[PDB]
Amino acid sequence: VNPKAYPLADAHLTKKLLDLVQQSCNYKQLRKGANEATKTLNRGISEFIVMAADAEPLEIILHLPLLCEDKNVPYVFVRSKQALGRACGVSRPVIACSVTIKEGSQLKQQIQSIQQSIERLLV
Amino acid sequence: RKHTWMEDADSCVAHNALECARAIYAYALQVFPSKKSVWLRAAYFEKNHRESLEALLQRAVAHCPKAEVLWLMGAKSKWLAGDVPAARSILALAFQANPNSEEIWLAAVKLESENDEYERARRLLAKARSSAPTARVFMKSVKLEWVQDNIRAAQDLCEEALRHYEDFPKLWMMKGQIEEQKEMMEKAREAYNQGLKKCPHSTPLWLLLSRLEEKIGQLTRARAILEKSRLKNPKNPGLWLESVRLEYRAGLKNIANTLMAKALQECPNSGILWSEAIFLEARPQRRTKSVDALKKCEHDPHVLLAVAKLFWSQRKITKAREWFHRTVKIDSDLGDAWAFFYKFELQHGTEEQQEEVRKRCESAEPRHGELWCAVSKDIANWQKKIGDILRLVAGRI
Amino acid sequence: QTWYHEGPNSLKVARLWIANYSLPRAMKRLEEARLHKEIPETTRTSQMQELHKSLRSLNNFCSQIGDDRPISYCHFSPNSKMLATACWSGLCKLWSVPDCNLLHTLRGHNTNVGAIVFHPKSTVSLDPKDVNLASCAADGSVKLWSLDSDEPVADIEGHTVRVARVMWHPSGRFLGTTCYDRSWRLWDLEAQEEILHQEGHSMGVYDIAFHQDGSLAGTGGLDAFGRVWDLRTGRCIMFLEGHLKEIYGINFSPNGYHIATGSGDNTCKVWDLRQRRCVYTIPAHQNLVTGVKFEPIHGNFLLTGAYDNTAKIWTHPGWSPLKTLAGHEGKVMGLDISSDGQLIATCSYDRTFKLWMAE
Amino acid sequence: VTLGVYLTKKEQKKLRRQTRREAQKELQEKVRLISQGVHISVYRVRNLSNPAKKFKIEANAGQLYLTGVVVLHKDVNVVVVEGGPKAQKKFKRLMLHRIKWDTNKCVLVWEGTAKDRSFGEMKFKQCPTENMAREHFKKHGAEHYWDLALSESVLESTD
Repeated sequence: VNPKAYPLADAHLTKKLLDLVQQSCNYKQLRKGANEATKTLNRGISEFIVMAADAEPLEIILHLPLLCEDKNVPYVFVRSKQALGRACGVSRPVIACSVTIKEGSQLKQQIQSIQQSIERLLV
Repeated sequence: RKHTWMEDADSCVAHNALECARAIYAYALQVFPSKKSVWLRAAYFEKNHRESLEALLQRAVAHCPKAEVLWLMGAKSKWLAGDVPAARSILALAFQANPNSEEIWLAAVKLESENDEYERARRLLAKARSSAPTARVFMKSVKLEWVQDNIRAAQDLCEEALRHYEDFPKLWMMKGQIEEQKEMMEKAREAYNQGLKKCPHSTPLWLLLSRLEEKIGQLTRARAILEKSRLKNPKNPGLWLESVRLEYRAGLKNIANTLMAKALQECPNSGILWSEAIFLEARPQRRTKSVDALKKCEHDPHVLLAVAKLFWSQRKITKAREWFHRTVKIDSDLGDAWAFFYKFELQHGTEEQQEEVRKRCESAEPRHGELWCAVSKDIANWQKKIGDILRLVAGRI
Repeated sequence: QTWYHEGPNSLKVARLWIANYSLPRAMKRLEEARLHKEIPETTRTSQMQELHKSLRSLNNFCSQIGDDRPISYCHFSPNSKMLATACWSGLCKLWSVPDCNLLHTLRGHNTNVGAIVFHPKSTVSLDPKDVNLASCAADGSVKLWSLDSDEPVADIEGHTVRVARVMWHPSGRFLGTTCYDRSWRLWDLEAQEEILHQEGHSMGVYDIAFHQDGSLAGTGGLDAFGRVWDLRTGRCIMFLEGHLKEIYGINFSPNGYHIATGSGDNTCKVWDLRQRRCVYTIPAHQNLVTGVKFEPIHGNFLLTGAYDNTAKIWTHPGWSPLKTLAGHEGKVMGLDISSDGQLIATCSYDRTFKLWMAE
Repeated sequence: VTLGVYLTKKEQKKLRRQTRREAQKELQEKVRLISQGVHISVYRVRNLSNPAKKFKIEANAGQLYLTGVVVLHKDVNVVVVEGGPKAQKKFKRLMLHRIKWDTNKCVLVWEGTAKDRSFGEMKFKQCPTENMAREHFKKHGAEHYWDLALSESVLESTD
């Protein structure tokens, strides 16, 4: 993968992140695309932002950790963009996405667990 | 039945007239003697709707003993309309009815300090501190001792207030402010550290300690004091705003932006943190930051004042005047918003807008401001009016 | 299945020099332990109570923000001179302790910097024009740097993996570095070449720390097994096991028995060397313990950090929560006590590094 | 290791059409013819003498298939639970928000990860002295958490 994509999750961590992204997009609480993810991170409404290491170029996803330095949000990089695209439900591969917080959503505990598990990978 | 009659009198005073409400209040006062609540309601109805208020105050003093609030309202109505040495004699007669020096002694000291012969006010403050020392009574005595000159008697009174009221951080903050105006500066820092270790959670005392540690150089100790103040609450918005201001005062603008981002991530529902994040951001990037602060923390006076300052900085007075009017209508008790509105009226506009801003500032007294408390706590402008303090706050911007 | 490999003669000469420099150091440490054991229990208990009372009143000091990048490691200079910090950017500034003033920021890196640990005799018996500190980045680089040059030195290109941490030997001629290639390198300062590449773990080593005498050297990484190798002929017999997570911090006590290891399973392992067992499994914090620092030559405490906003200063021995050194806003990455024992610096992920000091 | 394979609604709809078509064809043809790390938490409560709260804590420990112990002493109640991450999160959410204690307050002393479980089942131990509770915790190899809880209680009572 790309060395500039940091931090990188494991296999089960990427599976849990894809399941959380599918549960957020199925409940109309996720934003696909890097532009919508960075806009939700700059707006202060994005709970978590996930990236992908299989992006061409890999520097275009480099705004996703830097926005994590601008809003104090946990960031993570997936292994492939095609699995994140299917996880988002979009046939096109997704190199970036965002799980945003809602007004008392049922998946808030899973989003908090994903944010607690993704913050320990960057060490 | 008396509560229903008082509610019907309040509804009649709010509805159509004031004669029937005064008649119902007189009937409720002449039917049976009540507590101080009915007397305070009758005094408020007499003040909101000269001689009748003085007669009601005399009837409350003659029929309802041990009523300090009604006696203080009657003394204020006698000093405003009737006479100041008559209100002084009324307060001296009320001192023989209530021997407690909680609120009558402070009101008598304020009435003696509003006029001349302040040595009698200092003697009354010393007698109130030696008879029944309290927190606010010792704070007012230390303020009256330090407004004239920084004598050693003021330091002894501050030491006695710190020994008798160590749980109250106001006496420690007053002792630190008195020692900061002396020749040395280590005693003020020691008193501020003792007040921070004895409260243990004192936000303005730790803010004054951080200001003293930053103004005397070696501001890493000031940043450590700000971090200890933010962790001692824990996660205080005022300590985080003070740490962001201390980081923005130096050459580390990116560290101040990171501290503001951490304060927004730890407390998004803060007006002062949103104003600091809107002021520390870029000028073409503030149009989205102000919208995010309005969407996150709506109906806030600090966010509205920051939006008014951003509209005035963008050479748009027609939007800045409406933003200042909305900030004055949302919360008229703010000092920084009123000072910014007065500065915007004095910078761009006719004299009618400045006169309206001065009337709005003189109607409701501003408090708890960032720039208002810097001039309202100093000894040079402690016994000044609201208009001179507003002019000094507007001229220092 | 302990595999053996033939090494060069320079590695054997450096091992013999390390043994000849560590054996009188171990003899002096045993003599100091015997002199401390001859002291009565009342004076030692009074000194321990005074140390606990000094550590309980630990206030924050020397808090200065480095840059916009979060701080990853911090190492205190000898004789209470300064403190070298290493953030996530390419700059490695050195705050003048206790004033925490930025002066002579060492730049030259591109990726996220790892552990910038100075020499144990840099400010004492070494010149500032020569190499005084050694830093590493997220790529393969172990770069030396001075204190008054603002430029790196000739690095060693023998590492091609993510060098997480690096620690210089107390003798000064050697320096260990934990890489991500399932091995740990031991570079030399006199020969200016990599003398040994110890590969005994299943995963890449994270933190490496040598003993106070220079004979033993602790290891640890993502293989969930702690290793304690010898500088004479290898043959690590003190294998630490029990942690189910990745060991992110190792600290060697000045006493020859106790050794504190920090793992990611929210616990700390204080193991003995004369018995080769786990003496204490201390639940320090709830987050992953990354930073861990032993006491100075007095040997009374241990400061273990975590991925939370706090850091636990515990007694040694006893494993009691003596001090909760909170105050940070992010993950506390990197902490080290000074040579005097009156102050202990600690960095965090909030782009600032503070210190706990006596009031 | 395995990754979830999700599709869009349209793709699924196509599958439905095919599925129904296949079903119709078939129909028409039928008519025509805790290991690898366990989360271990330890909480400290001021008073656990209530029978209803203790019964609710025992029911939450038994229904979540989590083992451990609940030791009681003089104003020091150490409740140690051990199991999966979701069971420990549900037990912490029940003991922190659902279990209403109130001077009696319950706080989580520690929450870490161990290799395997120490206790077999949740047994409500009782000891008036701290030495008996320390010996009962050291018999199962959990004396460090009890010592940390006692030190935290002593630091809360002193400060």
